[PDB]
Amino acid sequence: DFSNEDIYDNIDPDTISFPPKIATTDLFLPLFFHFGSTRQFMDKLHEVISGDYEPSQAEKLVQDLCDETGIRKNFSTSILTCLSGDLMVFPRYFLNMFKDNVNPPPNVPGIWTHDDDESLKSNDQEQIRKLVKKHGTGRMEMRKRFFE
Amino acid sequence: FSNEDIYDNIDPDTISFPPKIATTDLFLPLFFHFGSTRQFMDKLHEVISGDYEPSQAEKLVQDLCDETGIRKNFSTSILTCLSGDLMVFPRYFLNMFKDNVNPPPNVPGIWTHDDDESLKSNDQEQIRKLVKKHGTGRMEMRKRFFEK
Amino acid sequence: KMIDFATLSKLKKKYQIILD
Repeated sequence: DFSNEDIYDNIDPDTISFPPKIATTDLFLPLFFHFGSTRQFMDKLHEVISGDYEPSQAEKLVQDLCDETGIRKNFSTSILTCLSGDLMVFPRYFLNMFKDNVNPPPNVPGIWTHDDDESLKSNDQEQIRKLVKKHGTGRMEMRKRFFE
Repeated sequence: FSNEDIYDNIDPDTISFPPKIATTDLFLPLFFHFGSTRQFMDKLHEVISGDYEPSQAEKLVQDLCDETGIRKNFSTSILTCLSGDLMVFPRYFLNMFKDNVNPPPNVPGIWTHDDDESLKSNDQEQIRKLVKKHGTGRMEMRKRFFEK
Repeated sequence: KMIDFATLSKLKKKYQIILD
């Protein structure tokens, strides 16, 4: 139903001039710079990730994001890792990256940073309380399982 | 294999640190902490000098991550294209960094995708090609793996 | 000094990312 995380998903792409500055040729391919607007990119992205993938099909998804949305495969791969494999957080990753000119977006629920991962294994109760508030217990436990 | 020595004899001081090819989806911040390419290679030689029995793949990659800054999944695919031959491990990096390419496309012992895709050829010419590149010995061994 | 290829070939599959 409702979630206060919706503010990370509902950024209006028309407010993001295209192509965004942060989108460099080491991250994206010619196809990407040929989109007409940020919204065109997002709709293609939504199409791709709403396709059907088995847990074992990271390789295909990454190939599909290269071919269809022009994201370089090594980048799509780092992203999936940041997202603990949660496909549905892909749009959020790009909207915030583009909006805030940062990569990865450092303050977004569901997007695990290097610092996030370091706090997770620090077993310093205060740092972990902050992670739980940022990502939630469900993502927290998933990430813990990500390190087993 | 002494005729291959040239592939190992690259001077690290000719490679400015950090190399451009050395990104964040492959190396961790311990890596960029090094003061020169030579400093990194020396730690690499030291790590892999350690006594690892054929069964200790896991501890190796962990020690690699821990001591040199090489991400653990990166070590894994390398050792995999090296047919698990640790001696060729420094050769991978020196050539990767020297020619800024991951993986190095023309280096004996370093099996590329196309090399692997060529193992499935009945073309006498294709087999000959692989023998000329990696050697009879590395060829026959790569088959066994491919046949499993 | 060679690492058993079995241990590697599966440590690879092990480190691959799983789609949620």
